[PDB]
Amino acid sequence: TVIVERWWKVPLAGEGRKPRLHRRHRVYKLVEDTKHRPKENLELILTQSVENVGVRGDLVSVKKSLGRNRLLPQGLAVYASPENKKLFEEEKLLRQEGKLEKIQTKAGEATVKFLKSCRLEVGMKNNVKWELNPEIVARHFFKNLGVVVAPHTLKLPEEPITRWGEYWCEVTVNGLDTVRVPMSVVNFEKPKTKRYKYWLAQ
Amino acid sequence: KSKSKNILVRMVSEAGTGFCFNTKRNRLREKLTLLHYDPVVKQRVLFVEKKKIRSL
Amino acid sequence: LGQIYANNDKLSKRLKKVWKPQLFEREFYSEILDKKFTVTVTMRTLDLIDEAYGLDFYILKTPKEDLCSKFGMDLKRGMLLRLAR
Amino acid sequence: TPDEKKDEIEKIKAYPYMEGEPEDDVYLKRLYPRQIYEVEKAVHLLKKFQILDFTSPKQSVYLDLTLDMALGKKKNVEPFTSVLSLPYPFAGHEIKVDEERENFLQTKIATLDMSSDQIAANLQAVINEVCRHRPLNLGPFVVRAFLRSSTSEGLLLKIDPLLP
RNA sequence: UAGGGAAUAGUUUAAAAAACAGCAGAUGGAGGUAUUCCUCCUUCCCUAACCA
RNA sequence: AAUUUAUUAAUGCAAACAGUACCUAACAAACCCACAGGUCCUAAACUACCAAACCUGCAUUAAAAAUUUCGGUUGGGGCGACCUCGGAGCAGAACCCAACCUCCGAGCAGUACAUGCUAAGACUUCACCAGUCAAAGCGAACUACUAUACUCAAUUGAUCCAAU
RNA sequence: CUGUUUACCAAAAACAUCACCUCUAGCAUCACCAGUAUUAGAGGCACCGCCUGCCCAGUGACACAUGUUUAACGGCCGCGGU
RNA sequence: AGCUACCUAAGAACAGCUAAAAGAGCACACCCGUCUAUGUAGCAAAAUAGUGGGAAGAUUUAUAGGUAGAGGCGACAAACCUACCGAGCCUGGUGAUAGCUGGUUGUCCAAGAUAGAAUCUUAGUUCAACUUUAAAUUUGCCCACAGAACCCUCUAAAUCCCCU
RNA sequence: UAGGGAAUAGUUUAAAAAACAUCUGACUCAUAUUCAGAAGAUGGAGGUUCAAUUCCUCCUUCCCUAACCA
Ligand SMILES: [K+]
Ligand SMILES: [K+]
Ligand SMILES: [K+]
Ligand SMILES: [K+]
Ligand SMILES: [K+]
Ligand SMILES: [K+]
Ligand SMILES: [Mg+2]
Ligand SMILES: [Mg+2]
Ligand SMILES: [Mg+2]
Ligand SMILES: [Mg+2]
Ligand SMILES: [Mg+2]
Ligand SMILES: [Mg+2]
Ligand SMILES: [Mg+2]
Ligand SMILES: [Mg+2]
Ligand SMILES: [Mg+2]
Ligand SMILES: [Mg+2]
Ligand SMILES: [Mg+2]
Ligand SMILES: [Mg+2]
Ligand SMILES: [Mg+2]
Ligand SMILES: [Mg+2]
Ligand SMILES: [Mg+2]
Ligand SMILES: [Mg+2]
Ligand SMILES: [Mg+2]
Ligand SMILES: [Mg+2]
Ligand SMILES: [Mg+2]
Ligand SMILES: [Mg+2]
Ligand SMILES: [Mg+2]
Ligand SMILES: [Mg+2]
Ligand SMILES: [Mg+2]
Ligand SMILES: [Mg+2]
Ligand SMILES: [Mg+2]
Ligand SMILES: [Mg+2]
Ligand SMILES: [Mg+2]
Repeated sequence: TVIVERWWKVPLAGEGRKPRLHRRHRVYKLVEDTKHRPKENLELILTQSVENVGVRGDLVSVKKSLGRNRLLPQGLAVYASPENKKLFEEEKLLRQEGKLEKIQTKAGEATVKFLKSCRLEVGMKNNVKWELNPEIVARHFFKNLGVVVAPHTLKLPEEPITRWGEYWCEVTVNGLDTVRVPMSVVNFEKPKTKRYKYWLAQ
Repeated sequence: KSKSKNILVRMVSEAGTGFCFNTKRNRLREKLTLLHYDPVVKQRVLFVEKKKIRSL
Repeated sequence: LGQIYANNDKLSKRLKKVWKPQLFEREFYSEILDKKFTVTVTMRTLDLIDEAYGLDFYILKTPKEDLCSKFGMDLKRGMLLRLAR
Repeated sequence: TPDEKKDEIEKIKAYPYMEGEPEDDVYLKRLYPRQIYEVEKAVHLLKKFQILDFTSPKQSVYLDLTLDMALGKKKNVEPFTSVLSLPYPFAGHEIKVDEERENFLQTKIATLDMSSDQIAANLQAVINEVCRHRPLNLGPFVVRAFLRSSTSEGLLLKIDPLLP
């Protein structure tokens, strides 16, 4: 919106009277064009689960283009009005204590989707005798797949692994969803050697 | 117009009174320090050149 | 529709100047009317609709002198008639 | 202040960081900022990694320090080598400088078997040692600090308390 | 005029060396704790002025 | 010629508008490991690209135009010359006195740093504006300085406005 | 060359003109055009015949790394002696 | 745009002779308007008489339509756009403005002529000067001595001041 | 009649230097070319400045421009 102001002073009209406008009062100067202002975010309450924005009941501040052109038209979000805030607030109490089941957080769904379609390369050194335990296996998620896994969540095949081979790790994300990832135990190769060996070669 | 010899400078009192007076000096000479009467303190005090006002 | 001084200096020429709003064609949905409308709007209109929490609230809340639209006033009558009946 | 050098200093300051593990038990590293801080915990953790990733009990802790070695004035300070022995010299030690002059200094601190307290003391000595080049309060001299073993990733220490 | 920046042998560069010009040759000048820290002045550049 | 780019066209930015990808140069000197490879002497940190047009706003450059003006003196006008200030003759002796009359100059410089303040009475370029000289007094200097409104002929520019 | 012009003081050597040349444009549903570079438009010059020499420093235009371009605006020399 | 410039739609006219091909020649109708005289409030706000250019073509012409003044149209004559186009006409703004010219209406008496300054000013203004009216109270004019410069060639006629 | 510009060695230029011409030598059988040497100048007059081609002024010679409107 163009905001303008007059160069020339308008004389006071007084109570109950209209200002007397000379032709000189049509000369304007541009105070501000509000399209160039820094953009502010739109506060919405999510109804379904969006891939990156959040999960149902989460107050999300999104770009006005995203909320207006995608979430609100498609029903993915609703306005964070006093009424809508109360409706969703009541639901969050029932989920915590009532019959309504608890649901993954925004990050939890992202990890589950990644954990559904990923394979862990648990590189183990040949020289030293090694036994695979939740703590050691947990370390490899961080290094290889980039997932930060709590040691307790991991459930190993429960058969001691001391030989290169294939097994299965059952990961539980936040205690609700249990994912079984393929496990590929391989001879450990240092980062520099592995990248030069294959990534550079091919 | 092109010719240029002297300059006008502001001499400021060293007494802290803020009293100033303008004097003419040669452009190629060193900054002036003068003993001049300061009305605020009502006696002659040292004045030191601070700024050049214009070219004379 | 107004005038400006060139280079914002009153001692310069006075020129005619028209400032036009940036217009956008957008689709809106009315809950009371259960219909979608393709309306040409401004970014201010979108902001006002967001502050009202929907098109229906904006149409019903906004007085005639602020709507500045015959189409908007017809939507108001439509929504009000459905609520009244 | 060349744009690139100063802009990176602004950018590196921008990198987010957080305190404490997030609520989620299992979370992708990308989804949350850097977390592990305390210098004591960091040394203890680096020992933990050594056990999990089978490697030598004694390893060189190559602390890399992103020390604002520039922006004293709009004129930037220059790289020198203030040499001082640490309280417990590992089995004077030179504070070498970057070749690209991006302000990161690779300076070994201690062997992995060195006790956390001794490594912590070795850390503090370097903090004063590095600021020796520009120990002015005019321009902040330290931004980030990554305590990495030879065969481990760098950990973002909470160096702010130890700076002065 | 305003600030910003700059000044090495006659000339142009380097960290007291080479190259050209004609074995000579230099750290614009002054002051202070030394081309390399700071300050004032000269010359020049840059950028913006030069309205009334 | 001065002023201007509203308008038209181009370009830039903002505005508006979808998403596609996230990064590799070892090497054992010693030792281990049947291999394939590992231990030590670092294996960190770190995201890039990126939405064509139309429309709107702000700039820049063009095009094409718009508004307005084109000083005076002058043995007619034009051309040439001249336009303010001071000294001399014309104007012989209080003042004043012209010509595109006769001659010569000025648009500073130098020394001070009380060229500080204040105040009777006067002069005055024929108006006004501006300009000029000053006792006493205050404060200084001073009992060696033709010391007290500096030498000097002209040596110069109103109001508004701008800088501070 | 036929033609054209100042109706009402100029009919001409002025304009147009066949011809020659320069410039711009790779394309469709209202001119150009229901056309498509042997085309269309913007100009110069003035059939034909012999010709149209030198110059891109300046201005303009074009082009970008220098630069290119006069049938674009235009220009195309002295002084002394034998 | 009933004139005229150019254009659009659909019409019309062009004998005779030569050549038979023609923006070809001679020459009617027809179009134009070279030269001379006449005419000049005329027959005519552009004509008449004779003489001339063209006359199958870029020809002439009837009808309806189109382009409109910051414009149109133009084989550029600054042509033509309703008798007067360097840009039409009408109405309105409008009682435009004019330092310029012209004009300014009964009787009678009285006082009344003039240094200069500034000015895009020298065809005008404003300030001085002069002039007019009313009022105040006190000298005005004419002038005796004495008095007002040296430098420099006219040792000028005079002036200034001034009681009586 | 009015206005602007110019004057440098014998010649033509430069900001007191080059080029030739002139004179001297060498090379050639001799001449030229060439090589090595040498000399020579700030139109005139007046003035400022310690110092004036380089700051001004008048004159001479020459060049260029203008000399119109009814
Ligand atoms: K006369
Ligand atoms: K004719
Ligand atoms: K050219
Ligand atoms: K018509
Ligand atoms: K008259
Ligand atoms: K006048
Ligand atoms: Mg003028
Ligand atoms: Mg005149
Ligand atoms: Mg005359
Ligand atoms: Mg003249
Ligand atoms: Mg007077
Ligand atoms: Mg006194
Ligand atoms: Mg005629
Ligand atoms: Mg005709
Ligand atoms: Mg005729
Ligand atoms: Mg012709
Ligand atoms: Mg020809
Ligand atoms: Mg030619
Ligand atoms: Mg002869
Ligand atoms: Mg017609
Ligand atoms: Mg037709
Ligand atoms: Mg016939
Ligand atoms: Mg014929
Ligand atoms: Mg014929
Ligand atoms: Mg015609
Ligand atoms: Mg003509
Ligand atoms: Mg003409
Ligand atoms: Mg008419
Ligand atoms: Mg009148
Ligand atoms: Mg009388
Ligand atoms: Mg004036
Ligand atoms: Mg007069
Ligand atoms: Mg008397």
